[PDB]
Amino acid sequence: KVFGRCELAAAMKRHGLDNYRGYSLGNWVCAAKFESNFNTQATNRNTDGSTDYGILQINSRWWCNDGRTPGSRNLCNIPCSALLSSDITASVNCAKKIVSDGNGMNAWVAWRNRCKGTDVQAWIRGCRL
Ligand SMILES: [Cl-]
Ligand SMILES: [Cl-]
Ligand SMILES: [Cl-]
Ligand SMILES: [Cl-]
Ligand SMILES: [Cl-]
Ligand SMILES: [Cl-]
Ligand SMILES: [Cl-]
Ligand SMILES: [Cl-]
Ligand SMILES: [Kr]
Ligand SMILES: [Kr]
Ligand SMILES: [Kr]
Ligand SMILES: [Kr]
Ligand SMILES: [Kr]
Ligand code: NA
Repeated sequence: KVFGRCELAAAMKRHGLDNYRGYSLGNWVCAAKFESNFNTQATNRNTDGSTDYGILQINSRWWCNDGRTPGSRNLCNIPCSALLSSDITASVNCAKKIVSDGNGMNAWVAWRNRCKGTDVQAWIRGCRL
C-alpha cells in the first residue's frame, strides 16, 4: 500500500506514535517519507546481506526474521514480511521497540540526515488528526 501523507499521519496517530518517546508525529511521517516514500512494500538489500522492510525500512539484522540473514536476531518476534502489510501495526509495534533502544530516532539514518532538526511539523500540516 502507498499511503497518502495525511492518511499515514492519521494511521500512525491511531497506533500511538504521536509523541512516542517524545517524537512528534511529523518526525515519524518525515522518516517514512525518506525511508520508503510511504510504500509499505518497500525493500532494500544492505551491503552486509541484511534487508530493510516496509514503511520504516526496519532491518533483518536485528528486528525481524527473513531466513536469509546469518547471525541475525528477530527482536520484534515477526517475519519480515509482516512489515510489508497494508496494515501498519507490525511496523509500528516494532518501531516502538527500536526507538526505545537507546539512540532514539537516530536508529533511522535517514531521519538523522533528512529530518532531525528540520521543521517536521510541516509533514502533518493541514491533516485532519
Ligand atoms: Cl509527500
Ligand atoms: Cl510534528
Ligand atoms: Cl536469518
Ligand atoms: Cl534470497
Ligand atoms: Cl532473537
Ligand atoms: Cl518468521
Ligand atoms: Cl493501518
Ligand atoms: Cl531520544
Ligand atoms: Kr487518530
Ligand atoms: Kr491501533
Ligand atoms: Kr513486497
Ligand atoms: Kr530487496
Ligand atoms: Kr509505521
Ligand atoms: Na533477523
